[PDB]
Amino acid sequence: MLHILCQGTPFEIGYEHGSAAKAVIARSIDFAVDLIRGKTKKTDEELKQVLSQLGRVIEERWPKYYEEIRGIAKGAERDVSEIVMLNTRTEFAYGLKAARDGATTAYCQLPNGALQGQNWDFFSATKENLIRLTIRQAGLPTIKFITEAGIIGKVGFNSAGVAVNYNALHLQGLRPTGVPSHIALRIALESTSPSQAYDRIVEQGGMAASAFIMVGNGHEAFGLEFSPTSIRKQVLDANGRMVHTNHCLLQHGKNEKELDPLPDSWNRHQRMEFLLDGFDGTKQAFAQLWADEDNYPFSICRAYEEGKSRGATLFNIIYDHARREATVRLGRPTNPDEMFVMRFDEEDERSALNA
Repeated sequence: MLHILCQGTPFEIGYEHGSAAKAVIARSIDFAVDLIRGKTKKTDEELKQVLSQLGRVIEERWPKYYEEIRGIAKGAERDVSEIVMLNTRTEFAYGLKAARDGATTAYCQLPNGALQGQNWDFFSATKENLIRLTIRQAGLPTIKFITEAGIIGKVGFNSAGVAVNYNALHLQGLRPTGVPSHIALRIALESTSPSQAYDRIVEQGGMAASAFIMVGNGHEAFGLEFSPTSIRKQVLDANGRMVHTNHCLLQHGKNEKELDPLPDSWNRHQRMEFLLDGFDGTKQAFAQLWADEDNYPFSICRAYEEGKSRGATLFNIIYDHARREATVRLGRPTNPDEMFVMRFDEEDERSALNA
């Protein structure tokens, strides 16, 4: 997997990302455009105007992130609107049920160190577009995360021990001026604790669309299920565990409307809770949970099967909170394409201290 080290000003950070991942970003864009063009009544000219509006929101509200987005655009030799599109896919593609990703996520508090992880499931064509970034910003935690190339915030952890997971969620509502989900992910990745991540997401005063984010360290963790009109917090159960898939578990008002997750969202949730019931606590057993194939191909370790299942598990990440290490498996955990461990070095820590 391409690993890009980004440092300096927001623009310089974006430029390094765009330059180093130039060919990959071209593929990300072409795939995203194919995904949308196959489902909409609107012209490209109209859609470009929508992207212009979304870009202006980011420019006004989060200028540092917009500068990074401009940097990505310049380095990748693409239009700013194309990079905005990548970063607002959920919001931009609002109301296209075939365009949906999936996930299974879990946190377990344990006496020798908490474990947290997820599988992320989508079309296999995006797997080759997954990259990882190390971002150093003076006075902020250093961040290491896995993303589709061109996106500024996704799934990963930071030098302060904050680890973030993402699951698609399908509550109705779109607020074009609210915070985009991948912007919220970057906000969380820049925070020094889960408490701070919660506060800083709530500080934005409302979400643009619907998703679920889990934020955890060794000490505390929460999940957030949200729409533009609801932000509810999931907490550890009596067994010290959290499990989330792609449907609402929390008590949102009856005015909130869930838009048809797949039946397997429930099956995977029930299955993971069952597996955790018999889980012995070891890192080795934790890793194996993610390879579960009950209800294949719609299993926790999801498989492509033409005519049944369009997507597959494209990566797995496990955060070892005790050691501040993230183990990544590319592809399906049953037979990974590659495996590596991300760790922060003393230079990563020097940036975070502004030393």
